[PDB]
Amino acid sequence: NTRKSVRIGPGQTFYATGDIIGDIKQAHCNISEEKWNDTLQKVGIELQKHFP
Amino acid sequence: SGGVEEMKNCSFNTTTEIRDKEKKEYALFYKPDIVPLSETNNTSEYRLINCN
Amino acid sequence: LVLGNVTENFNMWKNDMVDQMHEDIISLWDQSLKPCVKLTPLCVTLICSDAGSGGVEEMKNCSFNTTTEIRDKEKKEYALFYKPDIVPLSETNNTSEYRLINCN
Amino acid sequence: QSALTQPASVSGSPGQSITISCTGTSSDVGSYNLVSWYQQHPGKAPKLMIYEVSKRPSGVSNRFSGSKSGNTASLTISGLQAEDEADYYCCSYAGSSTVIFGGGTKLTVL
Amino acid sequence: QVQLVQSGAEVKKPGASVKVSCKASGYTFTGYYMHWVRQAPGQGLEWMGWINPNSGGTNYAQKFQGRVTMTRDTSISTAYMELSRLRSDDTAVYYCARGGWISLYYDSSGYPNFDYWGQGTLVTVS
Ligand SMILES: *[C@@H]1O[C@H](CO)[C@@H](O[C@@H]2O[C@H](CO)[C@@H](O[C@@H]3O[C@H](CO[C@H]4O[C@H](CO[C@H]5O[C@H](CO)[C@@H](O)[C@H](O)[C@@H]5O)[C@@H](O)[C@H](O[C@H]5O[C@H](CO)[C@@H](O)[C@H](O)[C@@H]5O)[C@@H]4O)[C@@H](O)[C@H](O[C@H]4O[C@H](CO)[C@@H](O)[C@H](O)[C@@H]4O[C@H]4O[C@H](CO)[C@@H](O)[C@H](O)[C@@H]4O[C@H]4O[C@H](CO)[C@@H](O)[C@H](O)[C@@H]4O)[C@@H]3O)[C@H](O)[C@H]2NC(C)=O)[C@H](O)[C@H]1NC(C)=O
Ligand SMILES: *[C@@H]1O[C@H](CO)[C@@H](O[C@@H]2O[C@H](CO)[C@@H](O[C@@H]3O[C@H](CO)[C@@H](O)[C@H](O)[C@@H]3O)[C@H](O)[C@H]2NC(C)=O)[C@H](O)[C@H]1NC(C)=O
Ligand SMILES: *[C@@H]1O[C@H](CO)[C@@H](O[C@@H]2O[C@H](CO)[C@@H](O)[C@H](O)[C@H]2NC(C)=O)[C@H](O)[C@H]1NC(C)=O
Ligand SMILES: *[C@@H]1O[C@H](CO)[C@@H](O)[C@H](O)[C@H]1NC(C)=O
Ligand SMILES: *[C@@H]1O[C@H](CO)[C@@H](O)[C@H](O)[C@H]1NC(C)=O
Ligand SMILES: *[C@@H]1O[C@H](CO)[C@@H](O)[C@H](O)[C@H]1NC(C)=O
Ligand SMILES: *[C@@H]1O[C@H](CO)[C@@H](O)[C@H](O)[C@H]1NC(C)=O
Repeated sequence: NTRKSVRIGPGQTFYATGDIIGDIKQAHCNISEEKWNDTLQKVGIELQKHFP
Repeated sequence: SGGVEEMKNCSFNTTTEIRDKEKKEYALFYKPDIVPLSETNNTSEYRLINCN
Repeated sequence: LVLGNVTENFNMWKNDMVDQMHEDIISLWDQSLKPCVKLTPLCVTLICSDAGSGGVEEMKNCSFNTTTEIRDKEKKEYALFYKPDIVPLSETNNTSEYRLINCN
Repeated sequence: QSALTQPASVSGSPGQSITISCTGTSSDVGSYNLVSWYQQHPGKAPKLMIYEVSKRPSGVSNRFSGSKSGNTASLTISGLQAEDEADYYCCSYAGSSTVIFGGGTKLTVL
Repeated sequence: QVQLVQSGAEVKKPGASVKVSCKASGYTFTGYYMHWVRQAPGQGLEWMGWINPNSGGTNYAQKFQGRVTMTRDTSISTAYMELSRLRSDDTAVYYCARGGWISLYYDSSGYPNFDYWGQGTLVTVS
C-alpha cells in the first residue's frame, strides 16, 4: 500500500506497511536456463584442469 | 481479506504526543520479524525479533 | 592602518562572513543545549484552574502528576505557566485539561 | 471516477465502415493497455470480441479491429451485415484491481 | 465443453438478502478467477469484484463497502454471492464470468478478459 505514518514520542515518525491492494503473489527471481546451464558447463570445464 | 501467506497484522498500542493516555495502532509485519514470546500455549502474544 | 589611494568596490548584501557568523551562532546554540536536557517527562495533562485571589490575567497554576527520582512512586506538583505557553487539548469544551506547547 | 463516456447509438448501411470509440481518463485507458470490447444480443449473455488492446480471439472472423490513441480507444468495423445489430460495451483496467465498464452503444442496420 | 450455470430466478422483498449461485463445469475452476457483473433491465453494465477460488481472496468495487460477500467451496465447484440490504434500485440480472489465469507470479486479477458467462438470474424486489 504505502508508508503508513505512525507517530511515536515527540516528533519520531516511523513508516510501516499498510494493507495490500489486489491479490497476493510470490516474490521471485528469474534466471535463464540455457545460459545458466552452459555457464556451469564452462565453470566445470575450467575447474577440471585443477582436478584431473 | 482472504489470507496473506507472509504478513501478520500485529495490532499494538502506542504512546501519543502526551504521556498519560495510549492509542491503538496497527501495521502489517513480515513473518521472519515476529517471534512468539510464550511460556504457555498462546498463539496471539507475539513480539518483534529486535527486543532480545 | 589607512591605505594611500586605494579605491575598492564594496558590497554589503553579498557577504560570506554574515552567513559564517549566523551559522557559527546557530551551531554554538546547538552545542550549548547538549549536555543538560531535562523536560521530556513533562508531557502530561495539566489540570489548570484560575490562579490565586481571582485577579490574575496571564497565569494558571497547572497542577500535574509528575515523576520523582524513584520510578515506582509519583507525587502531585503545581507551577505557574503563561497563557502563550499553554494550549488546551480536548474534543469538546473541556476547561480543566491543558497541554504544554512543545509536546505536540 | 464514473463510467467511460460512450455514444448513445450508431447507424450505418451494410457494407459501410463504422467506427465506435470510447474515451477515458489517464488512469483508465491512458496508462494500461487492457481495453476489451464485448457485444450482446438483447436477451442474451455478452460475448468477448477483442483481447487486451488489439488482439482477436479464436472463432472470430477477421472483421473487428480495435486500437487506442492516448486517452481514447476505438473499434473499427468494416463490412457490416444484419447480424451485427447488438449492444457494444467498453471496459478497462481502472487501477487498484478494479474494472470500469463503458456506457454502451446500440448498432442500427439499414 | 466449458459451461457456467446459475440458480433460478428469485423474487424478494426490500431489506432482505439474496443468494446467487454459479456452478463451473468442464475445467479446473481452482486455476481461474471469477468476476461478477450486474445488468439492470434497460441500462448498462456494472462491475462487482472478483473471487479467487484457491485462497478465497476477494475484492469489491466502490459504493458497496462490504455489503456483499462472496464465498466458494472446492467440493461441488460452485461460487456463492450473499448480497444483503436489498433495495428497489438493485432490480437487475446477475452474471458470473470467468476471468484471467491464476499464475502465482503476477497479479492477473484486474484483467477484463471474460469468455464464458452464465445464463443469468433475474432478481426483482417489490
Ligand atoms: C518469471 O518466470 C516465470 C516462469 O517460471 C513467469 O511466470 C509465467 O508468466 C507467464 C506470463 O505470460 C505465464 O504465461 C501465461 O500462460 C498461460 C498458459 O496457461 C494456459 O495454456 C496452456 C497451454 O498454452 C501453451 O501452449 C499454447 C499452444 O498450445 C500457447 O499458445 C500458449 O502461449 C502456451 O504456451 C493450457 O494447457 C493451460 O490449460 C491447463 O490448465 C487448465 C486449468 O483449467 C486445464 O483445464 C487444462 O486441461 C490444462 O491442464 C492454460 O489454459 C496463458 O493462458 C497466458 O496467456 C494469456 O494471457 C496473455 C496476457 O493477457 C494473453 O496475451 C494470451 O493470449 C492469453 O490470454 C488468454 O487469457 C485467458 C486464459 O484462459 C482467457 O480468459 C483469455 O480469453 C485469453 O484467451 C485464451 O483463451 C482462449 C479461449 O480458450 C483461446 O482461444 C486463446 O487462444 C487464448 O489461449 C500466459 O501466457 C506463465 O503461466 C507463468 N508461469 C507459471 C508457472 O505460472 C513470470 O512471469 C516471470 N516473471 C518476470 C518478472 O519475468
Ligand atoms: C498498487 O498500489 C498503489 C497504491 O494504492 C496503487 O496506486 C493508486 O492507484 C489509483 C488508481 O486506481 C489512484 O487513484 C487515483 O488517484 C488520482 C489522484 O489524483 C485520482 O484523481 C483518481 O480519480 C484515482 O482516484 C491512487 O491515487 C493511487 N495511489 C497512490 C498512493 O498514488 C496502484 O494502482 C497499484 N497498482 C496497480 C497495478 O493497480
Ligand atoms: C494553584 O492552584 C492549586 C489547586 O490545585 C493550588 O494547590 C493547592 O492549594 C491549596 C490552597 O492553599 C494548598 O493548601 C495545597 O497545598 C496546594 N497543593 C499543593 C500540592 O501544594 C496551588 O496552591 C495554587 N497556587 C497558588 C495559589 O499560587
Ligand atoms: C493497549 O492500550 C490500550 C489503551 O486504550 C488498552 O486498552 C489495552 O488493554 C492495551 N493492551 C493491548 C494488548 O491492547
Ligand atoms: C534471544 O537472545 C539469546 C542470546 O542473547 C539467544 O540465545 C536466543 O536464541 C534469542 N531468542 C530467539 C527467539 O532467537
Ligand atoms: C595616490 O595617487 C595620487 C595621484 O597621483 C598621488 O598624488 C598620491 O601621492 C598617491 N598616494 C600616495 C600615498 O603616494
Ligand atoms: C496524580 O495524582 C494522584 C497521585 O497518585 C493520582 O491519584 C492522580 O490520579 C494522578 N493523576 C492526575 C491527572 O491527577
